[PDB]
Formats: sequence, structure tokens, C-alpha cells
Amino acid sequence: ASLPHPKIVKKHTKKFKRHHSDRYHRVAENWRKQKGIDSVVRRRFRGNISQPKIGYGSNKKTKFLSPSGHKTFLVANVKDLETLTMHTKTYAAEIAHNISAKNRVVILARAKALGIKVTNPKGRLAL
Amino acid sequence: SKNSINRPKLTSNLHHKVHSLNKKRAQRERAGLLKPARSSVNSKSGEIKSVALDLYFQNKKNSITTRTLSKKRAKKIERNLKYATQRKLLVD
Amino acid sequence: VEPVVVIDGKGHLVGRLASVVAKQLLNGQKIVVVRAEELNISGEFFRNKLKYHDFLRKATAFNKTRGPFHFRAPSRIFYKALRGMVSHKTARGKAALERLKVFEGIPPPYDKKKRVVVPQALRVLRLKPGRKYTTLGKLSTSVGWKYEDVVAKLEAKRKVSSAEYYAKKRAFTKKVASANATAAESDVAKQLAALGY
Amino acid sequence: WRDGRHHTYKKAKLMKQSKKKTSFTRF
Amino acid sequence: SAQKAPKWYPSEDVAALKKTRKAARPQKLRASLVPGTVLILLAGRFRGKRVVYLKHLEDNTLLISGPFKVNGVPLRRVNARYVIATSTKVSVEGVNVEKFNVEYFAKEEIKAERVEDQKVVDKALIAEIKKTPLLKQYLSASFSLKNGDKPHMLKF
Amino acid sequence: ARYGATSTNPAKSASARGSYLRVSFKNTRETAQAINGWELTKAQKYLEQVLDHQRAIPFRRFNSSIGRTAQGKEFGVTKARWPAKSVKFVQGLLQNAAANAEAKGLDATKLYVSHIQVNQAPKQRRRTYRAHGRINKYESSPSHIELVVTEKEEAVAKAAEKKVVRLTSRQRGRIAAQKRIAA
Amino acid sequence: AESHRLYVKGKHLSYQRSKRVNNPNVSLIKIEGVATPQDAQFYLGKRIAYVYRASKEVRGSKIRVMWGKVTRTHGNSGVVRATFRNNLPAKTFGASVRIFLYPSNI
RNA sequence: GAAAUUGUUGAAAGGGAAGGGCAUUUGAUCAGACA
RNA sequence: AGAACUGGCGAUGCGGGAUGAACCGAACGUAGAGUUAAGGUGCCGGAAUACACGCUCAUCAGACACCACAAAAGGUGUUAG
RNA sequence: GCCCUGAAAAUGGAUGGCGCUCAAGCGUGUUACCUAUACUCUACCGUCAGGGUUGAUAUGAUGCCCUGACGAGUAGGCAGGCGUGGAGGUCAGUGACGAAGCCUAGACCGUAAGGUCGGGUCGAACGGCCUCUAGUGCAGAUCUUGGUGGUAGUAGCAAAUA
RNA sequence: UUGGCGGAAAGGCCUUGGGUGCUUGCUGGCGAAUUGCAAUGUCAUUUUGCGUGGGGAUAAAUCAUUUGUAUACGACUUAGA
Repeated sequence: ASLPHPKIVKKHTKKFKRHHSDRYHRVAENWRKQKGIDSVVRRRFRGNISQPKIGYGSNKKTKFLSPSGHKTFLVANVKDLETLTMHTKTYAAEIAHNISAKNRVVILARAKALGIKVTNPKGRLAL
Repeated sequence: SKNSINRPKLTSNLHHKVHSLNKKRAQRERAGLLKPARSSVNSKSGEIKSVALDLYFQNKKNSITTRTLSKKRAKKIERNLKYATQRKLLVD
Repeated sequence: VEPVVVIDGKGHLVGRLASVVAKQLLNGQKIVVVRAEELNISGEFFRNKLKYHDFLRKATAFNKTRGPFHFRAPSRIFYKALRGMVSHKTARGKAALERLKVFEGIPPPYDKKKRVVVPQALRVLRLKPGRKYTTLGKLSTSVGWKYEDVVAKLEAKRKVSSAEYYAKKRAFTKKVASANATAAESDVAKQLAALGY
Repeated sequence: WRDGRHHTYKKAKLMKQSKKKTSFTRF
Repeated sequence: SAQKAPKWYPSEDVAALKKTRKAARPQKLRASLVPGTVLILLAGRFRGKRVVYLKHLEDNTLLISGPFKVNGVPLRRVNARYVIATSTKVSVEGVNVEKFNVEYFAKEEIKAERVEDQKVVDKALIAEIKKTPLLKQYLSASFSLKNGDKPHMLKF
Repeated sequence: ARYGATSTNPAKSASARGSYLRVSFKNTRETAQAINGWELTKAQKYLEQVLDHQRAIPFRRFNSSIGRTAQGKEFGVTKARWPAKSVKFVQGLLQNAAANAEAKGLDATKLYVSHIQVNQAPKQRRRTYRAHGRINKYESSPSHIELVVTEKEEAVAKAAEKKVVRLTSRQRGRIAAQKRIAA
Repeated sequence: AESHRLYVKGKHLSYQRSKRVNNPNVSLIKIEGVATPQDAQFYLGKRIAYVYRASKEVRGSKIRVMWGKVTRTHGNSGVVRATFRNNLPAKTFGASVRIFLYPSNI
């Protein structure tokens, strides 16, 4: 269960790779605006990669919701988790990557007690 | 082709390819190299995937060695499991 | 509607038949063209022989073994006319062309199969009377194809056998026509007549 | 036919051509 | 503190829906669907069978009966859009379908009451089928499209 | 030491290694691939025949401008050679793996080379002197060679697990109808 | 009988396209026996299945179906435009589809 | 103990490029939820 | 060739002209549906081998711009005046 | 008016190709039809503009709500952000039950800069937020230093009798 | 099973006889349901094969050696129980 929302539509599901990120290892896939005066990518020719522009902005009513319908919140300890006690249908706590296993089981205990959804409960747990 | 215009060539190759492709796929599926169904008891959907953990429990249950468990990680898993068993011991 | 359409080539115009067949193939239909040597082209014989020689000039200058290949048989002239009407350099075009078979004469098993005509490519219904035309077998023989006499011989043989077949079938349909006319006045026959049958 | 050798030979050849879709004369 | 708590939060209350203005006016069946008409089922466990339309139920469905004794299709519902209403009719006047409704078919091996109802309706329905010469043999046969039949010109 | 990929049982297998090993890497990759998956005794016999020029190592990847031979016929190639140094080093490793196999109590007649990997060791940076006062590299291409032999044990896969079927109601009804009609 | 068919045979012709741009979201289906756009108005709304087989025995069946509907006519020769929930692959240009008689207006 | 580069294994493609865009087939893989 | 003005390109994609600085069309966020422009509808290629009135047969027709050139003429080709 | 001739060389080729001849050519009429990032309608994004809002039993007034129109872009202008080393403050933040780093067709958020999580590896430190500061972000400069390929098991190892 | 015809790519066509089914040419009796209002709702053969029980069959090629009618190397052409 989550706070009600419409369908989560993503106007561009594919990642915006950089122009020649495939041709060269030295060119990363991190997006970069092509600044060349004769860049067919910048001039927006037919048959080239799409570039980010504000038209692809997600719906404001849905912009930060995960597929479960929650906005993700990073928690590192029980104290951080309890800030979502009154916001349980609008937020789901995600446990930070560096929280140790014992502190993670403490977090899961408190989260289940408060009913807060935890995004990655499987975590470092190898019971 | 241009020498044998009355034989299908592309279509014959595509039929042969689809036959050999799913014969190979079925051979792989019967040997069980493919992962089981999501509803299977042997599947790991929704649960963490770890080469090290799988090898540790395969050595405890008692080969493939491209997937190898280091003695370092084996000791770490044993220590973590001791902690987890102590936690279940304080639970019960 | 048929699974394979065996088109009789005789009396058909090369381009118009080629276009019809090409659109049939691209639509998923299997076409066989038989008697490619009695297929027709518009224009006098000399004009089409000249156009073929114009095609026959073309050859890779540095290595003639990789130039245009000038296939002489009427099936291959029709096939060339048809391959230009299909994007044959793709997998779709190659797949569609492999739904086509073209032959000189009528070899088995199609001699025992029904042959159709494409009226929108039939010279009779298309090409205005009095206008000259070219029969493809003459053109192929004139520009190199060396099996016209063979196909003529085998076609004469096939016509003899098929004439025997048709004589038998006409005898049998005479018998069946007599039978259906002898039952043509019964109660059930009149009932079928009331229903347009 | 000619003999059982040629009969099995031709039947197998035609079935292989019909089963690999490699027939000049049929489909 | 892995992430700073946002200065503003959304309110937890789920908003009531607006007053929808969508009345449930009753269905308008097409002119070809009148009770007693011979129907052709186009889908389902009985695709192709000829059946007899009896009553327009409340869940917008058609109550038909094969009849069961003829072609093995019992009293069951079929959707009005998944059926071709032919031109053959039978006088359904000798049939009392006031028993059957939506709740009759709720499912939650065959209940007996279904069986006695099938026999009761069925036997009253033969009496009209046997009046006309070949309606029985017609209703016992399956409809299918032959080579060359074009449904856009076919009459029914 | 960490071996390369390994996909056999360790109790019924034996390993051999030679590292930083001064033999041409390309030729060693050709000779090691010639005996991949082979039975061990047959592979040793084949390599001894390669030294004897009765059979040749087929050169399949590192083979530009290699001469053509008639002894590549059995391998379906035309280019093959007899890389005696690579074959000697692989033969030494074969002997070592057979010995390590004897010391584990394995049956030498059932041993086959289940994994044999060769790859490039750090190069030996010699330099040579050319025209016009130049210095150019004259490197070696030494090899790391490893292999794992394994007993060809007979274990056959037949009649494996079947996955649970997830029929819809219509499929269940169709199956029930098919049984009820005629088994 | 020996004919059990309740669908009209069709052919997948091409996507909706220009000379140099196609549009996979709309597909062109040629229905057998339909030769004019006023004949094709009958089949608008009918469900189309592309029934194709595979090798995995998925969900109790080795035969897979793509579902779609007839949307409008196309041209003057009886071609109709159809849209599927998953657009038909381009390898099926020349593949037989099935146009069922439901939903009915008869 | 990165990348370039390489070996082996598994999968796949290949009829004089490779890569990239949109869409979908197929194979492999994989996350989430309880009127 | 000079002057004066106005448009186009620069900085600019998209549809069409097979192709493309100078042509025809076209108010560039992300999509859906419909309708269109210019150009087209034998096949390649989405779309009538549509309807209709004539003309034309070219032993290398034409599909093409035209108060454009070769172009003024030549012809026992055909048609209408 | 249409047709023919009305010159023009040199690899084999072009109404775009096939091909077309009561045309699939030419002139014209009538329609139907195909199709753009254009037009109409709707949704979503952003900008701009015009209204409204201290009302508290409610939070954030650069916030919220309603309404409409718009959206190309080099130089350049303005604005909002993402990332990095070090500093002041704070979370009595994370960490040997594993910090950082690295690998990963495993996941998620963002239009994007990027951010988050899972697994493997690792073994001792490191983050969020408010600020401060700068040796702060690379695809290039025949860039610098290092490393590595194809070429390629190729050229070659043939002067001085053996 | 009888006989005949078909060599274009015949691999099909026709015919003799018995044997066993079916017959909706016509009239009867019973079954069908619950696949729950649709979901192709799977109805061919396509072959390979672990096997299931009856038949028939009992070679070569390459390397190595050799030849020189050949040859850069492969290849070619010979000879050898």
C-alpha cells in the first residue's frame, strides 16, 4: 500500500548516452552537450541520438516516486528512520550502503515496528 | 542466389538457424544451466545473489571452480554466521 | 487465396506480370511462373533486342567476371525484370524472392496443376491491337539462350499428354452432365433451384 | 523406380530437401 | 544523517473522490437481438455452435440454451458482442425464464437444480424446433467459415 | 595460486603451471589449443608426434603468412606448423600434471585436459640497433601456461526436473475435457 | 466439420510509413476478400491475432498470440490499419494474421 | 590492483564494414504486493 | 558590369524534389488522435494498374526545367485547324 | 500538337531502378487516397504573463492555488543547478558484524550534470547538510609522462669460399 | 493387391480384386453442462533421439613412405599388405 498516484510515465526510459561513448572508451557515457558548430547531434539531424531537454521532465505529481509509489529516503540509523514515522505512506526508507549488518538488523527491527517501508531489506543479511 | 534462383537460400538458412538455436537452448535447459522459474523453490528472486555464499553453502552441504570462494571470505562468512546464530540464540 | 499460384506465362507482358508477381511475393504469396518463353514484351522485336544488347554492354571493365551477369533464359529475363521491382538486397526482399519459382516450359509437378492468368498483365487485354510485340523465347534465342528447341519439343509432348487428359475429362463431364440433367427435375433439384443452386 | 537402393536414396533426398526447404521444383 | 529531512512534507490524508456524474442507464441491444433468435457463438467453450437466445440478463449478458439436448450447450451466458444474431427465430413464448438472473449463475459437480431447469426449459424449447423442417439438424451443427465466404457480405 | 577458469571436480583433477616461461606466446597458444579437451595419453602421444614431424600443430589465430602443409588436413586447416619449443614446454607441463595426478590416486587412463590456458607474461625488454643510429625493441613474448587434467568419469543426464505448469482456468478445463472424452 | 474457422485470413503488409520513415505503432493488414474501403468498414473494431509458434512451452502452450484491433481503413483497395498491444515485428511482413468476427454488430 | 591489451570458458552474430536512432520478435536475465 | 530596395542562407532542424548551400512545403518542448501542405498513388514505396476526353510508336521515345540552347529549318509520320 | 532528324566522342550505367506503349509517356477534367517536427484537440514538462492567498485547529511566502499564451538557435547575455581537493559548524553522522576505492547486461531516482541501493573484491578510514576556500570537472592541443595494441610470429637473422 | 502410363525437375497419374471401417441418402435413443460472459485455447507433420522388437549390411579416406607426366608451400599424378 502507498499514497495514491496515477500511472508513473517516463517520457524517455532509455538513458541519454554521450554521442560517441560507444566508439571510444575514453568518451564516457555521462551525458555531454555536443558543442561543435557542425555537430549533427547539436543541430538535431534526423537519425541521431536524442538530447536532454525540459520536454522530457516527469510529471510533478509523480516525479520522485519509485515504482512502489514512495519517495526514497536514505537512513543511516534509527534516529533518521523515525523521521518517517508520520510519513509512512509517502516515504520508504533506504538503508545507506555503508551501514553494517548489526546496525542494519536494528534498523529493520525499528522499521517493522513503525511500519516504515524499507527499500533494500535483504541488504547485507546472510543469516 | 544468382546460380540457383529457384532454391530458397535465406529462408532455408533461417529455418536451419532457428532449429539449431532452440535445439541448443533446449540442450542448455535440460542440463539445467538456465536459472529456474521464479516460483521454484530453487530460485533466488527477491533474495540477494552471491557467488561466495552459494559456494560456502555448497561446501557445507557436502565441481565449478571458476566460481571460487577465498579462504578469507570463507572465514568472514563463518564469522558473520556465528554472529547471526548468536542473534537467533538471543531471539530464542 | 491459393497456397501456391502457378501463373501461366504465355501472353503476358513482362513488366506488368513482374510488377503483379512482385507485389504478390512481398505480400507473402507463393508464385510459380511457367512457360516463361511465350511471355510478351511491348514494342517490335528489334527494339527489345536492342534494349537487351544495351543491357549486354554493361560489364565490370577491369574484371568482367564480377560485372552484371546477363542471364539469357526467358525465366531469367523475367526474373531480372522482377528483381528490380523488389528490394532484393535486404532480408525481406530476399525472403520474398524465394517465394517465387520461374520455369521455361511446364516441368513437373506443375503440369498436373491448374494454371492461372493475370488479366492486368495479359497482352490481349492491355496492349492495343496492331501494336507490335515481342515473344520472350525469340528474344532469348536471338541473344544466346540455347534451349528453345528442347522446350518446344517437350512442350509438344506435354500438350499431347494433356490433350489425352482433357479428352478423358470431357468424356467424364459429359457423363456427369447427363446425370445431373437426368436428376434436374426431381423435388430436391427444384428445392435447390429455389435457393439459387 | 530402379531398385530399392535408388528408391530409398531418392525418397531420402526429396524428404531432406522438403525438410530443409531447399527444393528447386517444390516448396 | 544520510539525507536531510525535507523542509516540507505531503499531507497523509487520502482525498475523497469527486462526485462522479455517470448514471448506469440500461443497455440498448441491437435490432437483430430479439428473444428466440438463433445465435452463433463466436468464442468460448462453444465456439461455432448455434444456440437460442432467451432472455436479456441484468449483467448485460444474453441467456442462451443450445438447447442442451440438441447440441450440448446448456443454459449459459454469452456476451452480446461475441455472437452473431441470425435470421432464424423460434417462438419463445412457451418458456418461463423469470427464474434465471445474475445471482443464479454466481459460482463462488453440476448442481442438480441446474439440471432440472435445463430439462424444463429444453423440453418446452424442442416443441418449436420440431415445428420447422430442419431446425434441429441445423442447431446441432457447428458454424464455420468456408473458403471464399466473406463475412462483410454474408447475411445471417 | 589462482588458476584461470575451472569447471571440474578438484578431488578427481590435477593441475600444472609454468609462469614467466620463456617461450613464444603465439606458438604456445596454438599448441595448447591443439590439445584442449584431449585425452592425456593421446595428447602426449600427439605432441611427441609433433616433435617427430608426423603430425603438426594447427595454427588457427596467429597464422599470417604461415606456410601451408598437408599435415593440417586432419584438423581441417591448411596452415600448420611444429612449434617444437612450445610443444616441449607443454609436454613438460603434461608430464607434471600426470605426476600430480598419480600422486592423488587418479586413473591415468581416464585423464583428459579439461582446461589449458596460456597467456602473455611480462615481456623481456631487449633492444636492437638499426640504421641511422636508431634503437628499437627486440622483445620476447614469454608465456604463462596452465592446465587442469580431469578423469573422464561417466555420468549421464537423463530424465531431469520438470517445472510446475501454471495453466489458466480455460486450459485446466480443456485438459479436463480431453481426459473426460478419451484418455 | 473439416473447417473450424471463425476468423478471416489476413496478411501483415507493412507498418504505417512514408517513403523514408516508417511508424511501427500502426500496422497495415490486408484482409482476404475485402477490395474497397467501404467493404472494410465491416471489420473495424474486430480483434486481430498474430498467432505464431515458439520453442519454449510457455504457460501450458507452445503457440503464442499477439492481440490487436482494426482501427480504420487505408487507401482504396481494402487495406485496414491495425494496432497491437505490442507492435508486430518487421519479420512478419508477409505473415498471416487472423481477424475474428468479434465484437459483433450482426 | 582500473582501463588499453590478452588467454580460456559460456552465449550469440557474420554473403565486401562496424557503430548509432525508433519500434517490436526471440533467447538470456531481473525488481516489486496483498479487498 | 554599376546602382537602389526587398527576401533566402549565416545561427536552422523537419516533409518533398531518388540525391544536394540557393527549389517546393513548413510557428522545432515530450507524446496520443485526427487532418493536411509540397510531392505523389504499377513495383521498388504508404497511396486508384481510378474514372474520362484526345494525342504519340521514336532502329536507343518520353516522363524535364521552356519570351533556355543546339532551335532556323528538314520529313510522302499522324492529328486538329 | 505529338513524333523523327535538328552532331558527339571516348572504363560499363542510369527518367533513381525495374520497367512501361488505348502507358506506368504527353495535355486536361473529376474524384478518392498516402504523408511532415505544420494545423485542430487533449495530457505532461519548462518559461513567461495575469489573478488569489498571513487563514489557522497549521509546516515550505523565493510556498501554495487558479488562468492563459508560448517553446528553433552560433557569438553573446541572464538564471538555476550537478561534481572535486581542503577549512569552520552540525548530524553526540557511517566504519574491522567491514571505511574508501575498484568490478558488476542486479535495481531505483533525476530532462541532465549526476545521485541512490544490491552482489563480488578490499582492508582503515569516509560521508549528508549549512557555509568558507580553490592548483575544482577533458576527447582532442603533430599535448606531457607512462602503459598497450594491430602490423606480426611478418620484414628480417643471405657480405667476409666450409 | 492387379495392370498400365509418366525421365523436363519422372517420385505422380490411372486401374484390378478382395479385407475392414465410415456413410448426414432417411428415420430413432443416449451423452455434452462447471473452459463458469472472451483470451489461438493448442487438434498438422517437422524431423532428430534415450529406448521399445524384427530385418539387412561387413568400407574407405587422410598423414607418414614413395612417383615426377606435377610442384614456391599447399595442391597434382603415381606405387606399396
